[PDB]
Formats: sequence, C-alpha cells, structure tokens
Amino acid sequence: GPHSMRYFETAVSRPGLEEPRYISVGYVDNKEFVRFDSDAENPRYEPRAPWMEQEGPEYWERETQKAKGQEQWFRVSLRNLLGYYNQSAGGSHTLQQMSGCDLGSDWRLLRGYLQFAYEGRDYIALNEDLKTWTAADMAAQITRRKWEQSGAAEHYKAYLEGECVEWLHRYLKNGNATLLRTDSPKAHVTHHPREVTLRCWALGFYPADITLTWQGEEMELVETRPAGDGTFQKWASVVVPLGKEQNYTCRVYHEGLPEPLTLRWE
Amino acid sequence: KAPFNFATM
Amino acid sequence: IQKTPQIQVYSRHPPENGKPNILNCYVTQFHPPHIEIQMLKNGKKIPKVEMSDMSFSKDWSFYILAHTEFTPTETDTYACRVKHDSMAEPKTVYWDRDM
Repeated sequence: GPHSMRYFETAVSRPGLEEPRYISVGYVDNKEFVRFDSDAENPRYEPRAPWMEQEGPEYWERETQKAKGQEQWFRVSLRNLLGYYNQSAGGSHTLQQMSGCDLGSDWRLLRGYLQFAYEGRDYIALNEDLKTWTAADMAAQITRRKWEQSGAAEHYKAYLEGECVEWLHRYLKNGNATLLRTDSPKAHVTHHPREVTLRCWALGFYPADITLTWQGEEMELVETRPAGDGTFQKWASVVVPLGKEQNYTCRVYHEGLPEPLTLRWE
Repeated sequence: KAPFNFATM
Repeated sequence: IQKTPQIQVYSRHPPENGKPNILNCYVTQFHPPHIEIQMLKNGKKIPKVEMSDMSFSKDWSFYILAHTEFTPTETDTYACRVKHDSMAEPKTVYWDRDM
C-alpha cells in the first residue's frame, strides 16, 4: 500500500504577545506521531504514537534543535512579510508550512511537497518538479526572486528526495505494529417519522475517507467526524414515502472493505 | 525527521 | 480574512439514556487559529472539558475536537457554543441524538 510523511508547521503572532508561538506536528500515513510546541514549559519534540518511544535521546535532542531553528526562521520571515504587505504594528498574523513526501506501494518517492501560506492563504509553493516556484501574490514575487537567486529549491529537493524518504522507511519498519491495520466500518440504518427519514450510519472506521450513497438511482449528509477513539463516523439520509421503505438501499465504500456494504431499514 | 529551512522569506 | 467554523455535536458511542458516554464538539474550518469553545449542559458551562491540540488541514484551515464525559437523559439538552472573530456573536449548535 502507499504511504506518506508530512510536517505541518505554524507560527502565530498576536498584538499582545512579544514573541510569536511556534508549533510543528509530524505525521506518518496521516496519523500524528511527533509534536513540538514553544509554549510548553520545556519546549521539545515529544513522541505521539506508542511505537516512537523506540528513539533514544539523541533523536529528540536533534529534532528539538531543528525546531528551535525553525522558530528563528518563522520569526524573521513573519517580520519581513509584515513589511512586504505594508501591514502595520498591531494585528494578528500567521504563517504555515507543509512539507513531506509520498511513496507508492513499492516504497519509491511518488512526489514531494513544500508549500507556505500567509494569513491562511497560499503564499509560495515548490512545484512538483522540485525545481521551480509558484507564487501568486505580487508581494510574494520578492520571496520568489530571492529564493530563485539563492538556490533554495535544490536544498529542499535534497531533503524531500532523501531524508524524508529515508527516515519514513525507518518509521514504517518500526510501525509494522500499530499502522498495518485499517478499520472497516459497521453500517446500520435508523427510522424517523418526517413521509419518513432513512439515515445510513457508518461507525468505527479508519482511515476517514468513505462514501455513502442511497438507491435505483443516485440527499442529506454530515461531514466525516472523529469518534475521538481513533475511528470516524458519517451518515447519509434521505426522505422517503411511508411504506415504501424497502425500495431504498444504502451503500458504503471503504478501503478496509473486501467489497462495498449493502444495507436497508431492518 | 523534520525539514529545516534555508533563505528566510 | 476569516473563515467561519463548521460545528458538529455528537456522541462517540450510540446514545442510550442512563449510560455514560462522551460528547464531542468537532469545530472545523476556521481561521485565524484563536478560538473559544464551550460545551453546555442545560445552558450552563460544563465544569471540565477535553480540548485536543490545535492542528490544520491540507487547505490551511484549523480544526479542534472538544469532548466531555456525559450521561444522556430523557430531558437534559446539550449544546456547544463557539466564539471566533469570523462571527460577531457566538454560535451554538444543539445535540440531536439522531444526528
């Protein structure tokens, strides 16, 4: 199966605070596995999955040190961006970064990622070629020219194609315990006297991606939502004429399933 | 292992 | 500019009156990350409430899951009130055990 790693980094400044607050969260196959937060009493990368305790103190000291550097980087960048956008003193501002790699089922690098957002909006991103930059805003051209001039792309490309892949392999080897499993959904339908409303529930599944469809032909649904125990929930409903209860069937599609479920009101 | 960044914006 | 948050309130386990369960308040899709979240029992703040650490989605919007031990009854009603700079007043969404 395919696999992925990401690091999602955020720096926030507020009118009150003197210095911004820096947070970094690492993910493997979309499950959180490490975390740094500068508001913490003793700022450090802490493990977040059980299988990560296997790393000795040199790992944690090293990564922590990188984090302290990123905090420096985000602080300065925030400062420069303020100037670029002619923003004045006395506002909240935020800067966000996503970086990482995608692997195919053969464990080869499918694609690398490296994008930034300012005030929640795309600021600059590294194209799929890991050589050129895309940046919409006129203000963002200043950073584009700077980074093109200095060879920034090559050093991100090296990380994304090397370290990112290399260490993700290692984490997966260590995670041939907790991460192998995907949880199939368990489906059931409920009745409500709206005409009546039929509601197809899907419960206890991982990962979140899932599809629900009523039939017949191709409705009200809610956004997929975490149960809070590592699994997810979703439902889809339709309004139906009273008595015509069995013309309608629900279908559930999920990667854990050997095949799609088919169910109706029992 | 986390990336570290080069030129500041 | 600001993204207005989406809110669902729902029980981890299928609800049954008189059974301990967990009530979640999933607040998604908001910017900036500063937000305030209250879970209410019959209109009052619930004493102590679990608050996941803030995180963000691939589209650069932040999200958070709040939760609290509760025991549903016939008559009590539970709500979640969110406060954010996208909204001039707070937003409340009530729990529906069928949803």
